[PDB]
Amino acid sequence: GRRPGRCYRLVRGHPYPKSKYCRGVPDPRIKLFDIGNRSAPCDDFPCCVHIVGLERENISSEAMEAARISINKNMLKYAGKDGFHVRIRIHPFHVLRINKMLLQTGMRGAWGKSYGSCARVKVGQVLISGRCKEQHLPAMIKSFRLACYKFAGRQKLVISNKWGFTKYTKEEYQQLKKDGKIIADGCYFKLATTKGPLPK
RNA sequence: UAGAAGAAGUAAAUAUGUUAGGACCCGAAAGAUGGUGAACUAUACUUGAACGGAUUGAAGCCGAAGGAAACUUUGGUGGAAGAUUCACGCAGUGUUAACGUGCAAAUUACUUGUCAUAUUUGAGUAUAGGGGCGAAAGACUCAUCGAACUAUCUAGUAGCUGGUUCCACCUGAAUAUUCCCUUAGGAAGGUCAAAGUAUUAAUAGUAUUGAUUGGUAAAGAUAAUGAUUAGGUGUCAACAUCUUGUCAAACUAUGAAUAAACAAAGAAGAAUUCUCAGUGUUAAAUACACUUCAGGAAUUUAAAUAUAAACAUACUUUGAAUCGGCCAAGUCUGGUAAGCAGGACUGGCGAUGCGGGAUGAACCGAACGUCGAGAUAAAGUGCCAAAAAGAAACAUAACGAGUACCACAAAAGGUAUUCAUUCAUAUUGACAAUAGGACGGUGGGGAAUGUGUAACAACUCACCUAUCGAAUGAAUGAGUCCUGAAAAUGGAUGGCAUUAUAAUUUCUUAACUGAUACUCGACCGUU
RNA sequence: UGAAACUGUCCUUAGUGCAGAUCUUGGUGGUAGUAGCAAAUACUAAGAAGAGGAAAAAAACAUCUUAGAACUGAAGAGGAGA
RNA sequence: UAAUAACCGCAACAGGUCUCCAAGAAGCAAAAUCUUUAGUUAAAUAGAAUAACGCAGGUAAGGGAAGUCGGCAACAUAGCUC
RNA sequence: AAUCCGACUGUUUAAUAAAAACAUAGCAUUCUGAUAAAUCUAAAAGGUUCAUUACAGAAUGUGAUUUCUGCCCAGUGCUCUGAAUGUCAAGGUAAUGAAAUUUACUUAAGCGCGGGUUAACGGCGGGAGUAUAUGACUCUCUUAAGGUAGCCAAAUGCCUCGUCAUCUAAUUAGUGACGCGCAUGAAUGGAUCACCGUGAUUCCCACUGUCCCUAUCUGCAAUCUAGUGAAACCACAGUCAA
RNA sequence: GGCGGCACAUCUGUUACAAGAUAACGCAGGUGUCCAAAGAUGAACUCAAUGAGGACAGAAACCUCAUGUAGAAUAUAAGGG
RNA sequence: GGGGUGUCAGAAAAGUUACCACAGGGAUAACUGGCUUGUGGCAGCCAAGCGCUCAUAGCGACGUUGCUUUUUGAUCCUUCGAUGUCGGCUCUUCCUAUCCAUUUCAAGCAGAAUUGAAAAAAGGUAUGAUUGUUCACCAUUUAAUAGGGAACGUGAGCUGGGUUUAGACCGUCGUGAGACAGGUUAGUUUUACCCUACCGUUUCGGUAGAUUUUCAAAGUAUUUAGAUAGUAGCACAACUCAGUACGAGAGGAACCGUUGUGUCACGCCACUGGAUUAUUCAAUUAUUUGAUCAAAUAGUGUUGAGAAUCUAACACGUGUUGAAAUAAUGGCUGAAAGCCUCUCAAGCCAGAAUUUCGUCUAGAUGAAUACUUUGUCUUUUUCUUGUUACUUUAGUACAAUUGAAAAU
RNA sequence: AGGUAGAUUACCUGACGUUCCCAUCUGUGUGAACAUAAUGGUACUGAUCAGGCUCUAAGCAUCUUUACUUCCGUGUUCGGAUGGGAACGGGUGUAUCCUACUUGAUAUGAACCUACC
RNA sequence: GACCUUAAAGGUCACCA
Repeated sequence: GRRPGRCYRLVRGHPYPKSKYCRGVPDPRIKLFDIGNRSAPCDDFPCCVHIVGLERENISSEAMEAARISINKNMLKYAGKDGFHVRIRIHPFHVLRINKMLLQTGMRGAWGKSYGSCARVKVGQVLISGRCKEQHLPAMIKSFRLACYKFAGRQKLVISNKWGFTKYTKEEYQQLKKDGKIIADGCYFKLATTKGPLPK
């Protein structure tokens, strides 16, 4: 017994996180947010696509979990386990409230109980991002379009011109990598700064 | 902290406000006091009246038969019973019949019950209102009873409902705050009116310049408190350390916009010079503080952001109504949501008509003495309906489109159509098509794609030549269209109607139409 | 039309202005020549009296007498009392 | 007068109000029904036509409560002798 | 043919309830020796039962007969033939003081203390083991007493249209059983029914316009006419869709 | 309306909108106290925690050094100091 | 200063009324309606899987987007000087989210029986036991025994079973009066004669442009006419097809044709049946005519037969009926796009219980004919039941140039 | 140059090393008395044998930190305003105001009174 | 659901229409 998704779609009220003032919150459905080869070096996957939300709306924890499973099954079948890395970039930090009514009931004197969790997203906010190789980019986009069928509102797919989750475009990263300003970190990069004490 | 400081009060007639009285008029259910009723009904007593026919057959008594006896069997007689029934009457079970402005303020018809001893009934008599009487229903006590009738207190009280009587003119509101046994109501106070003043240190819902205040929006997240996903490095955890992803109304370093409160020359429009006193601080003071920048005299002087303001400004007194509110939103909180509930700021409706939105308390323009002429506003120009012509496109083979608030439509899908972007082949020959080959080891121009033969075989496909001559193929975005698309009386772009529009989007033309608003003119009134 | 009192100005005074109160009292409409004038068996012919049965059937006619036909049915629609 | 007109109910109100006298038939019966003595034929108007819908009284083929809350209403049994 | 209620005859809410309600006989309890009990009255050589005298008077509950009325006196009543030195008034006594005043001691009922009484108001329990299920048996908690004899989805049972039979083709209805019974139960009377009832309920036979499914007959109206002739109601009025 | 609750006198944070004011039976909590010292003053000292040492002694007894912006304590709810 | 008012600017204060009363209230609940749609109902999009293989024959998880007002909620805008509050009975209409009949497409459709979907709302959709029931559950029958709206349709339409006053009983609660979405039983259902609507039925009025006297117009009468409005026929069974098609077998159809039945609608009185105050004919009980005859009375005494008239769900006839165009769908030719394609292109065909003609009923302005008239014309008076012609006093006009290509 | 008293209260702090001390300051010796504690460690008092070892002060560093500038960026947000577009959700255009975090460059103190050198 | 109590379990309320 779960309410229709249209009941809690619009972003209303101040953010209501789970804290010492909000007790009895059910555990969110989604627990894994990074899937695929989470340890792949920054140079293996140059590609990058995003799911960009075009609506200001609440996204429930169930919708994110359904999309996470949908991409996982489709991407494992297509690009294999060690050929993609998808990171979900929205967390269910906002807790919804439900005023259940049992005619022997109070009419309006009651404040709602905890009902679930949702992520208050806005316009132009990246929802899910993933990086892959050239040979898997068409297979990644296909699984990403199917993921958008589980969200509400309107979503747009963007093929970024930058590297795999970094902030430099593809040629800037390649130039900086060859100079030495980029140092691998297993799954990311560290910037070679010219600050701090000199070595011996 | 009242008073005095060269007295102001008093009397009478009005008006207004408070107060008491019937108290602006009409309105309770109630309470008390004194009387009248048992001709209706209730019960009781006295004295009278009224049982006709059937059914059944208790004691008591007699005959016959049997018996030692006790007694029994049988046939009669008798006529008891708060026994069974019919009738004169009476009641009121049913039709929930008739009637229901009736024959009748409780009756009529049939059916039903009952119809003499706890019976029916006449007259007399007794019991009276916090009383009587009750085989008990709060029943009856003159059509009046969970406390009769009648008159006085009494025009009882009402924070509640209804009504409240001539004209013109001028000004013109309220839902905050405090308290109440307060929440349908009052007093203090705010808003408003009328009277009466003061030459008036007594102007500002504004901007600018200058010095500030604050912690909202935003921002941050090994910056403090918390929440949370991973990845490196050092000594599988774990612990440190370096990055990464995402957050906070009851977290914060930083921190706007809008605002709040100052100053921009009133001991009376500045400044300087000279002289200068009383107290006190001070170690003592000529310093310093206050004393009309104590005081007094000379000289100079109207200067010191902008804008507006003399029917300006400051008011004083008396008093009315009012504190049920409602709507809108580039706002917020609870709620799934509401034409829901409650708030911050402002404008409105209430109190408000006029022109437009077909119609509408709030929407848009604009607020109104009586008129004439013109330019206009919102918005419109196929007809209803006053007013337009031209230009280009995406629409339109459909109850598609058509004046915001507003009276609805979503996700998704389409080798439907228009434009644009990206890539590939684009010719010396791409795609579509016609003709041919599409193979040997290998039962291993693709191990040959599919049809196909048990299978090789045959056909056919990718592919390659021949023929044929200008675009072709793929992806993505932005419009429009179609499906998605189902509700109950017959109907709603307002209707008719339009369809290279009379639809939609944008334009061109010193085009046009139109308000009680603007301008000019005349007249009425207020100041 | 009406046939004996009345008006204009200034002050004064007030039982001073009505469309509403289910207002009070009085009068009057539409409804409307409408709904009705239907329990109790029932009247008819000739004549008399009377203004009061006429008439192209105006089909009905109150009282009294006679005749016909009937009802109450003797716990009466009879004869008498409180 | 003593009441379907003299009393009480607003009245010439189908309500109410205490008594006496009491023929024949038939029958168990003062029952229902008819008649004699007495009373009356008028007791809130009639005439025509013979629609619907009614009020009051009835019947009905075949089936027999299937109707309905429910045999409500109506039908059905009915005296006397053995 | 049965079920429920009331034993019966009787009475009752004039004008929506005629009954299972009231009365009743029977049963039971309480007080009173009459100068009393009950009780009217402002008072009274006043009044009623009472012209009476416990087989009587007055106050109550249950409701014929049969069978039977279980346990509880803690709580609230009622009562005692009962205890004094707990608490208790006006008074009375005594002291100080100039006096009012103040202070101390002593006083009745009542309550408290103790007993009786339930046909006085009333009340009458839980939890766990244990012989394919049930649980005679046992343990344990603590009431004044733990609902006894009986009776039951009842005019009393929420769950519930309880479960099993029977009645029917078909049964939320009826009847017979079962009973951890929300919340039955003993003169607040328990169980039982013979006769009786214009009482409530179910089923058979017979009969039928209740019905299949309506037809038709009569009188009085309604219709039209002569005479006569109201009332309720009425802002103005009277075609629809959106 | 009743039952429930006290939003009825009253404090803190938040809703609350960076002056003041400020709603809901909005949210998270609190009061009817406690104290001859827990009032006044003077002086001395520095807290929580961590690391490293020291017989029994260890994860926790007592002692020492170092780091230690309050991460302790301040009667109480929360916020300030 | 203290003793306190906690309702804290501070009275001294227990209940119940179902026997109830008054001033008021939509400032405020119980019913409809209105906004919302949580909940109830229905419908979509993606595709993890099921479906022996196979995501999509048929389903569709994890998610997600809607519609409806047929449940109950949430609010308190209208009604408190009153909108009669459940169900059933009767009757009409409307919606489609369709149960049957008709036409099609799909299947894991061999046949039969089925399942999913489209056009389509013109026609049908039942009888009973229990319950006041809506709902439900059983037993039947049927082609099917679908779901809903109309002030939760419908009380001056009925009923009064339930709910919901006043009597009474039980159980639990309360010391008591009394309470009980606890049970049981008894309980008055008023008025249309007004306006409109609907159904029938009368009265008066009436349509403008022709002048070939073989003409034109008015009055009366008949014969016709048909803008518009309504609409009607459905369904089943039996024979044959045929034990055939199909299928290994088990089983097992359909088209044409023929013949009946049921219902609905319109009629009808011959045959069959029913009512019957022709109080017809006859009989007969009680009373009264002295008896016989002949009657009367008992509001139609009663019984048997009973013509006429009316009527049958009880008798019996007709609605078997024709053309064209269509919807969903299947196709033809054929581009766009050299090929393909039923056409989100032009152009055609077949295809429904569909639509329109044809047919049936009511019907407006009309037309023809017969007779009476008039021949430039009316107004106002006036006779008649009414109409036309007609009568009187006056005024007015007087034969002669208007107005046509069609199609694209 | 040093010391005492300060004002600004990190440009003044913290970590790592470094430089003099000639005066001054500090550290330094002692415990008899004032005074002090468990302890002459602290605080107290008396003193001058030694020392720049610490303190102090001055400077060093691609130093954490802190303080100004630019940039971030006219990007976030915001005051006013439609019969502007959208079914909503939200987001234009016009006249305007305009942050923050981060990053890069720079700085790591200035200044007042008294005495002594 | 609301109030109370115990070491999840009970107990009382859930009414006028």
